[PDB]
Amino acid sequence: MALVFVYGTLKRGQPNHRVLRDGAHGSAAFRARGRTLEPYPLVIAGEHNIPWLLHLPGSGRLVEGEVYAVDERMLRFLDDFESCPALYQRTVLRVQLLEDRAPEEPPAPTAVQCFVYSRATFPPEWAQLPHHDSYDSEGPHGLRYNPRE
Ligand SMILES: O=C1CC[C@@H](C(=O)O)N1
Repeated sequence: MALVFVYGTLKRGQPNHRVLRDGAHGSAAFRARGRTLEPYPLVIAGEHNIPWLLHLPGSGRLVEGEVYAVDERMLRFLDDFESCPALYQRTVLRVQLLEDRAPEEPPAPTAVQCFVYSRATFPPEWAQLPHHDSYDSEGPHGLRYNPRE
């Protein structure tokens, strides 16, 4: 099993969230709301308006997302769902846990290591596209995700 930080179309309310809940693919259980500890550029790019976490830590913005506990069946599914390693790569990062209420002695941990689907090789100009802190297909940019061909 592993923890995966999702920031794009897999989040609750987003167009591919269903694939986490299709038990043919294994299990995924929501653990927490999170925010990356380091900033990355998160951009909407290409004809399908897909979101890409560019692997440029230390630039961009802190990225909001959701932490899921997944089994190995679900992780293998997701790796193929994301066309890894050719398109995205599964890398690791640390995420700040966001609680419903601000914070006891000893205090609760506030970070966790997760896998994430990031992209290392891209048209360089993508790095100058608008940077997002929270992706929404139906967000104010108007660039709706569309898997059509
Ligand atoms: O659309 C996307 C980007 C990577 C994955 C996610 O939600 O994290 N799906």
